[PDB]
Amino acid sequence: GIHPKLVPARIICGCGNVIETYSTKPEIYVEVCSKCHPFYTGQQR
Amino acid sequence: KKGLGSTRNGRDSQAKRLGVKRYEGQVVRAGNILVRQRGTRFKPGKNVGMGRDFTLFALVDGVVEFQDRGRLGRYVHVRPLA
Amino acid sequence: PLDLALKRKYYEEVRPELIRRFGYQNVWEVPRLEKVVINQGLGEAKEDARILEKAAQELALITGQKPAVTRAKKSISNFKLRKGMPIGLRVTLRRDRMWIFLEKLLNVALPRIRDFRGLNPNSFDGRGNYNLGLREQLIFPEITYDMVDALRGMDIAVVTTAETDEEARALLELLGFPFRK
Amino acid sequence: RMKYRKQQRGRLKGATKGGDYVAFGDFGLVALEPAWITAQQIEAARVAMVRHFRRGGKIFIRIFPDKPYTKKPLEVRMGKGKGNVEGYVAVVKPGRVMFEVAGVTEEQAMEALRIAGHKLPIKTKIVRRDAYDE
Amino acid sequence: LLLECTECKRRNYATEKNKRNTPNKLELRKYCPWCRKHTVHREV
Amino acid sequence: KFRVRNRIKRTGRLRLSVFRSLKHIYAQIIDDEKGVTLVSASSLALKLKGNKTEVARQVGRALAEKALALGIKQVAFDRGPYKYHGRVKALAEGAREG
RNA sequence: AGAGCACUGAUAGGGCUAGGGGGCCCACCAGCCUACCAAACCCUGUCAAACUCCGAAGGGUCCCAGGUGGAGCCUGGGAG
RNA sequence: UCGCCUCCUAAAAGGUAACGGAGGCGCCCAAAGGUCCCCUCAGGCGGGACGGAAAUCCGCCGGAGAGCGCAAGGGUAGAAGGGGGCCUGACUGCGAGGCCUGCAAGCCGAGCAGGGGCGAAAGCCGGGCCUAGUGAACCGGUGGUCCCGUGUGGAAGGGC
RNA sequence: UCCCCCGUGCCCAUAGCGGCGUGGAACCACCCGUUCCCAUUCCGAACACGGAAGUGAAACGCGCCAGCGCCGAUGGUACUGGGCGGGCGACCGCCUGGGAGAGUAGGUCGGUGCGGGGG
Ligand SMILES: [Mg+2]
Ligand SMILES: [Mg+2]
Ligand SMILES: [Mg+2]
Ligand SMILES: [Mg+2]
Ligand SMILES: [Mg+2]
Ligand SMILES: [Mg+2]
Ligand SMILES: [Mg+2]
Ligand SMILES: [Mg+2]
Ligand SMILES: [Mg+2]
Repeated sequence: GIHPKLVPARIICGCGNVIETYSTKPEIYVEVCSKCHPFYTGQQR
Repeated sequence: KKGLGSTRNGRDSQAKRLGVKRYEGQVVRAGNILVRQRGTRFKPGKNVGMGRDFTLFALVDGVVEFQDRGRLGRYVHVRPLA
Repeated sequence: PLDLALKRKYYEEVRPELIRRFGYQNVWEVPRLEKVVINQGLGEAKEDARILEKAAQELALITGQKPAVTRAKKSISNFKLRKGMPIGLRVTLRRDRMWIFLEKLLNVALPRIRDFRGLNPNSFDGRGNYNLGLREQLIFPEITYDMVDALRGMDIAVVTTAETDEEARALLELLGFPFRK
Repeated sequence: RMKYRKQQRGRLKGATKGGDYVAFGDFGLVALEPAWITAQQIEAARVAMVRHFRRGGKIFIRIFPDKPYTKKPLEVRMGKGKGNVEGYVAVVKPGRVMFEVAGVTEEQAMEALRIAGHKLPIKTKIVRRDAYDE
Repeated sequence: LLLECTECKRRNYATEKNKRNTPNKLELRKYCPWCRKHTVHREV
Repeated sequence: KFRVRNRIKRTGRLRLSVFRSLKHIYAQIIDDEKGVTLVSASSLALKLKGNKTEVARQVGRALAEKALALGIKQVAFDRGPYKYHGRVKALAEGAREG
């Protein structure tokens, strides 16, 4: 290795969820679901 | 009539005898030198060679020749044999 | 490991819709993605010591792999660049490592951008090298706050197998690259 | 200019290559024998042309003083004359097309070049044109 | 800056130079002598 | 790019220029001065199998068999752009061993 | 030597064009014309001891052949 | 100004003078030394958070216009240029043959033995890309040495 | 003996640049994966191993063009040995040998030897 690997799990999208993960820190919540449709997604104004 | 004195432009350096020593078609012995020069203008070929100062010296007894590798430079060789 | 979201969404969708629009003869003509490169326009923290290196222990959180420092040659004295041995943090990432960041680019590291209209539709160099600029960095989800200090922006280039100026612009349009039209 | 300082001389050997042909112009001036034309007869020959016809024509000087003069001031012998006390000169050999102009007939231009031809130490011969273009 | 080196468990010398200010304050390297054959040389 | 082609050309002759491709490995013993090839050992041009490393080790044993009846003994390697590591070692390491 | 502008620098005219000069948009801070000064680049025509993409007549050296000339070589005495 | 280095004057072998025209040296490098391996510039165009004509990046063009410590010239990416590793051959004893040249010098150098470094091996290594960075001889200090050492034995001094 | 492909060597741009078509049977490259040898001042980018899902797009070799680039005569000229003449002057002229430079027509998108594989 020599650096932390790629432990996946869930990145807690704020909306509902996305799995995806790897990166580093597993159980990462993120506030805006960000894709997930929270704004600019299918247009919404 | 009393004027000024001096400049800065009389220095020079003394000669270095820069030349081709033996020429093409000259019998040369062993060790002789063939090219005293600045850099790699003529490059060492068959049975030639150089140390330090780009000095083409015959490794072995023979005849000296020139061939022109256009691109690859100018090459002084040695035809040992006879 | 070898299978991920936009990983699938690449082959399983993006390539085809690219060909019915345009029209490709061979297979190795589709704009697939070859390399993603990251460059830190630093120069600042060059001065002191307590901070300059910490611009690296984090850029392994966005790609799993540690980054790389680089320097210069020319002698510009306009700011303490004597002779030439300064700062230049960069990183490059391929395979899955080039995918997760993408999977984390247009999905979590997006909404929290000041005046987020999308992405630049004018910043095109013809050959598939669209460019942007990342001022803030907390938009990366891992880049929190509880272990940071201040601003450390950077800009990232993108490399394609594309041909035309309009080409990759379309490739972008299906991976998640909104513009302003 | 920028150049660098001063320069040796150069014996005007073969009255030749210092030579041309009436290019962009109607009539022109020629050199019968060589000299070192200076950056002070040129202008003197130039303005002498303009003054013949106010509001008109275009004079095409084709020589330039890119040469240093060198004179010492009353002293003895040491070093090399900084000189330039008259400035710069232009290496002129025969056959060279000194000037050439355009913009009028000949009765209004057989003289403008006849005049300025008197501002030169060397004999001159006005060139009509002769479409011998190479 | 002048310098010369002697060998270990036997004093005998050779020739070279050090530079001091360029942090090089110790100087010991291997070398070939004319008595015995090949060993560690010092300084002083 | 190549250098060591020149590096040997300084010393003696008998270029053993090895070509390695992704599934193929060809090894000659070519002499300059006269500028002519000799033992043209190969495998994808011979008939040997296809396991790469442990296949070069045998073509390496071919030149030995083939050359030692031609008046040959003088090693004079010619690494290409490659790096004396895997197949090039096995190709080699059988040579003098052959 | 000569000649040439492909490197080093120098130069007249024209051209298109980075910058600035006049004049509006009179100011988001950019823009267009221009008998204006100006480099990048091109054509026209050039300058050079310390420029050469080229290049002589001649010059030096080895081989062969003519060449016996107060030629040439070696050793030593003597000088000027 | 006096010694040494680079270009022209130097009239195409060498060399050439002038209180001619222009510039440098009296340093330096334990890595700037050797071996094995990886890589190849300046500049330009166009995109790129800083900065901004010029900061690290990226795509294209880019044959040498960059770099090679310092003046200049020759040379050179088909490396002598930029990184890494292992090393001390900036060894000892010799040294054919030669450039230059009045003497003294200065300079290049294959080949062998003792021993070693690098590399799988071919091979290379007797300092540095080179051309400047230096001082006959006399006198004296320091360390070794089968040496000489005054009637003899030590010693004193000398010698290599 | 010839043609294609591969390794390579010479003559050194009548090989180069750019564009255009072809080539995938074998050839070689792209390409799959980094478990082991090896490795990146991050990274299988490159070096490297294991290999058959895909392809000739890239890169590469082969044929056409002549825009750039290069090669380039004959002719004549500058110049110059050597002998000679004219002007005080800057310079010029004659004869016998040598003979350029650039510019013209023209040529050019290479030629060739060895081995190996496939025709
Ligand atoms: Mg020499
Ligand atoms: Mg030690
Ligand atoms: Mg001893
Ligand atoms: Mg030892
Ligand atoms: Mg001349
Ligand atoms: Mg005879
Ligand atoms: Mg070195
Ligand atoms: Mg350099
Ligand atoms: Mg058939």
